[PDB]
Amino acid sequence: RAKAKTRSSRAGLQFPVGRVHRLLRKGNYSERVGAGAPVYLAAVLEYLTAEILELAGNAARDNKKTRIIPRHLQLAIRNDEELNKLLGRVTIAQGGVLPNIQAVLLPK
Amino acid sequence: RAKAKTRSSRAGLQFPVGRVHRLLRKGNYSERVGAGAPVYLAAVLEYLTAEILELAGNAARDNKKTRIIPRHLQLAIRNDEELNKLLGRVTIAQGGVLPNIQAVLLPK
Amino acid sequence: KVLRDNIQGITKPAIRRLARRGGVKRISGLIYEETRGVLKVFLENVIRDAVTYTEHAKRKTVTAMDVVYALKRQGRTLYGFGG
Amino acid sequence: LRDNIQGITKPAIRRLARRGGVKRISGLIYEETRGVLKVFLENVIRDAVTYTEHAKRKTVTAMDVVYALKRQGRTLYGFGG
Amino acid sequence: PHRYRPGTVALREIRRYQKSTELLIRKLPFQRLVREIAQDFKTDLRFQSAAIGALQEASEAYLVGLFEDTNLCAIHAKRVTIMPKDIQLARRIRGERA
Amino acid sequence: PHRYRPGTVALREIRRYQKSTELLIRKLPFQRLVREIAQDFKTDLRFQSAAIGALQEASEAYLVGLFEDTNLCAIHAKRVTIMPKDIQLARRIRGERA
Amino acid sequence: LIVEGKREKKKVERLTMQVSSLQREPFTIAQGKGQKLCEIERIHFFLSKKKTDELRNLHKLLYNRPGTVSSLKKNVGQFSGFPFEKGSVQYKKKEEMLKKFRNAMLKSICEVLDLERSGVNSELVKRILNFLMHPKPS
Amino acid sequence: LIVEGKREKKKVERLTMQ
Amino acid sequence: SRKESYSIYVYKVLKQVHPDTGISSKAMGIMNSFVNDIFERIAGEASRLAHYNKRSTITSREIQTAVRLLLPGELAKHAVSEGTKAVTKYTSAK
Amino acid sequence: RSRKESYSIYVYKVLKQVHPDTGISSKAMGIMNSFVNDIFERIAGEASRLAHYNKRSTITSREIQTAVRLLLPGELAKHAVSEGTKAVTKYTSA
DNA sequence: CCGGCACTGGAATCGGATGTATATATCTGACACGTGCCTGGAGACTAGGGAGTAATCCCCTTGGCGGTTAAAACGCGGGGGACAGCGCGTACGTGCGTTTAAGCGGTGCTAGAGCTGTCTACGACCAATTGAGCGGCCTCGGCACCGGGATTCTCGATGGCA
DNA sequence: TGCCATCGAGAATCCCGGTGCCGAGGCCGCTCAATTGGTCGTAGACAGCTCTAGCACCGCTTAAACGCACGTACGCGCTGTCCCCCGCGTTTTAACCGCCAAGGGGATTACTCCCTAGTCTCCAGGCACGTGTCAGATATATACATCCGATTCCAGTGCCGG
Repeated sequence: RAKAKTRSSRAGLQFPVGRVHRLLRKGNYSERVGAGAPVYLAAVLEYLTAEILELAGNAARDNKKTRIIPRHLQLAIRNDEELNKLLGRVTIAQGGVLPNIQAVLLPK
Repeated sequence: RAKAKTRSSRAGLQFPVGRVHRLLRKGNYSERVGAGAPVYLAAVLEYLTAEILELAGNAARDNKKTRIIPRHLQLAIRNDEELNKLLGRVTIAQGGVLPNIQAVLLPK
Repeated sequence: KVLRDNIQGITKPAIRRLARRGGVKRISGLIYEETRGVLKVFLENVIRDAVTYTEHAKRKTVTAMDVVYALKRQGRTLYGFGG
Repeated sequence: LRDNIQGITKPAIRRLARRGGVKRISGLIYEETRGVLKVFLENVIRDAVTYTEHAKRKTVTAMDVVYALKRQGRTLYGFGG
Repeated sequence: PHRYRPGTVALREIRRYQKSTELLIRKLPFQRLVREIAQDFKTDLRFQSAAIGALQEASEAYLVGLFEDTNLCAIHAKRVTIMPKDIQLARRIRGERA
Repeated sequence: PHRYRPGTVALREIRRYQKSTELLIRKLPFQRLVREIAQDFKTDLRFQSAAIGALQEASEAYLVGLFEDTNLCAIHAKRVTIMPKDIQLARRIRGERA
Repeated sequence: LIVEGKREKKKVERLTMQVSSLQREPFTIAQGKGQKLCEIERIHFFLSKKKTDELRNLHKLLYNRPGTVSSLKKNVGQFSGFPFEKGSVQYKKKEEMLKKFRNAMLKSICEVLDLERSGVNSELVKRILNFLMHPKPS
Repeated sequence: LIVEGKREKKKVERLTMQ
Repeated sequence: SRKESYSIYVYKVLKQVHPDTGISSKAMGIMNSFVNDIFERIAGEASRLAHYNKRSTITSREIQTAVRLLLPGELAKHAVSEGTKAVTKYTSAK
Repeated sequence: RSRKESYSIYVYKVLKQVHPDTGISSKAMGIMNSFVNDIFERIAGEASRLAHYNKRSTITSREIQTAVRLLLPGELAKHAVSEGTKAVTKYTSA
């Protein structure tokens, strides 16, 4: 037998192709699942995760911090237009709100 | 071989139990379907249909007509609280709106 | 053949009739342009989704089921066109 | 347990309004806020108890709350699932 | 030398159009608008008649609902005339705009 | 005796509470309220601590969003004070009330 | 189907309501072709001795605005006549406002302006209106 | 789980602005 | 080339509630849309319920719980009554 | 006493790729796990509906691509489609 | 200091114009029924595993108890904002005459949707390995306090100059 | 007579050095889930045909859209008043925290046996086609219900004399 090589390394990915395949096969989505559907899905999920993590890390750096906390994720999501569209009806625990005071309320 | 009788007649129903069972088995909802699930579902569907039809027939009679049109269904649904909640995000084609004018706009 | 400037085909009397069905008595003169913009955005969203549905099926014709699926996907269920 | 809606005090509602950006508050706002919160909690707790009863359990878990909120279009992150 | 005062014909029009169910937009202009919007996503597209009918029905329902919300926002501010700011407020609270 | 004008401290609190992330309602009264509401649906119920934590986070998020909408409705009517009418209008347009 | 480069990052636009606007001074000049009622010593003396209600009625006649009690004496003293001529739409609109005043109030306005308190309503109107075009030291 | 008679139909209340 | 719908059953129900009343074709199309919509709602809720509890079968218990989750109060009570009565009759006089 | 599965190690690998000197706490990791599960369910459900509409038994990468185009906003959808296409091409060539 | 006596303004009382509901007469096309047939549901079996039930164990939820201590409740001034009234000016509503294109009936022409048949590559399934990820444990540094200055920021009290 | 810029007082809000701890980040062993290799049957891709329906052009009538004018009522600004909400100091009140204890119930195996999937017949419920007649749409003729301008008509001012 030749030595194993996971499908993730074959596709050049970090997310697991085999686990995504198993979830698709046991999720009651269809009768059959093609070979390339898990690869596509894993690549898309990895891309979205990297997009959020970049902004969250920048937000943490702006506050002179080393580790990301839920507040940094909330700031990153709510300051980005498309991420705000995708996660419009989502609540993040311990995230807080964006600072915003209406102009009519500030002292004259 | 004895003479066939539909499951609907056994359940005392008008809606088709066999067709509901077939739709349940081919919709990718679960792996197996129990014997009493289609009977229960057909009974619920029949009850809801009868409720709406009973209201719409009263609306049609109040408009002095012997046939039901989409306007009668819209009036029945929008004048009933439970139905209005159930079908809150639904549009009925050629149904119109409920007559309602605010009091401030009316003449003194 | 290319189409252009059809948004003006939604005339001011039509917008007035639509506002009358909504119970409005007085309308300022700047409403018609704003209404035209709102309608254009709504139609762009729905038509984009419906054409995606049409292209997946490998068809050249948009059907009523495509529009029904697009509207249901956007949270606006319509009864009376086959779904 | 009786009359526990008064435990939501006026200073707590004022803090919640300040996080929302409100500068001035009328005196009749606190009873209205209490009623709104009561209705919201009744809906969510009813759905969560239905989920608990289907599983033949006697304890409400955080997963039941998450499922109820997702049912009401109020998805919440950071509590499992 | 016979004239109605402002608001009388408007109230008549409200009662007339809150009782009927027909479409209030001309079909040919709406079809032209739909085809022009669609020609950006894909070229040489055909449409069924029922597809344009469904689009028009949905569009009219959407606009009528928005106008009712706009009227509520205008009456809240002690007016009887609707303005673009009322539309923007209604669309922001509905969640269709940040 | 030093004193601040009405509005200075309110703006200070807005800035202070729009920067933190902690919960603003006390835990014990909220827990008692949750158990009291649940008593109607079923008797002798038990709760995990994480379930009450999830309920509290959801409740505070919901109320803060509603207060934001209410403040918009109040400013639309040329006021700075929020009233129950603003809450009613916001809930009506959101769709939580016919 | 493969894009190049990063992704364009747009910013969220939040709805804000108009804060509206305020101006410190309502009128830039409002100065007429005559002497100020404060420089005419005798009118300044009568203006110093008259009640707040005569001054309210005179400020309503001059500036069409209710005057604040402190400003009221300053605002009437700084009046230098009207900038419009006999027969203007403004002249007719002041003449009607004078015809609509009670005879006792016209007699009080004549006494503020050193005008004679004698004669018919229409003459008190004419004498005040000529004086409010060209306030002359008597 | 079985019950008697018809259901209690209710009226929808609409927000009105003073 | 044969297309199925719910028209005949809706007509039977109408003839039961209103013996001397008819219906138009457009109203019947709206009724078919309503029936399909409610069917998908209940079936999807029951499918998620079965998945949450690690079950392979959808039974009448799942249907009852989904009906209680989706319908408003009195509607849900009377629907539960009708479904229970139908199942009892079916299992009763087999 | 039975093993639980999550995405923590893969999320940590992606973070080490984008920010080599940044860490993450447990609460933020739980939020990221919830996000991954949410997006997976959304895309899988849309692909299931797409296959049902066109009367097909299998879900392929065409269904995943169409679902991604239907769910994501514009630039995100374009770059996700590019990423998926690149991954599938690399997998097939190898 | 009258005082009639014209004058005027309002109020309530018509009364024409117009819009709209109501009472018959036709008329047509859509609905409700009847018929044939075909395929999808019923009936009768068999086989295998999904779930119900019975124990069993240990975590975790519910009470109970003191002790600080910060948050909450309660008066108390006082100032700023909500609300009502008034005036002006312009921008929408109503109505009329002139333009325009929507809707309708008709006729072709062809693109493509839908169906049928034919293969074949691809996904399900099974069996034997093996290393990737998970649970458990240890360790040290990022972050939370804690304090000492330090730099701005309201608010009113004052001084100097004209 | 003020005014104004005066502050500077005092309060809040950063900025930086020092200490401690518990939570995140590496190791380690194991087992189970993913990987490899090989069959097999069917789902889907491709290649024709058949018509249906979607597009395109053409007159024609007529209702709707479009400018245009005028006047009224509504939006918006300004002023004044008062009462309600904010800021602050003092006294209660109970939330929070750190322990201790006991039992309920959730969470995991083991057995078994009903309950559902999978095959063949087979026959009758439901769908497609075809037709007649009656419910509703249309057309007039007529009476009733509002709208709004007008006229009349109670009492209370300006003219002019007195």
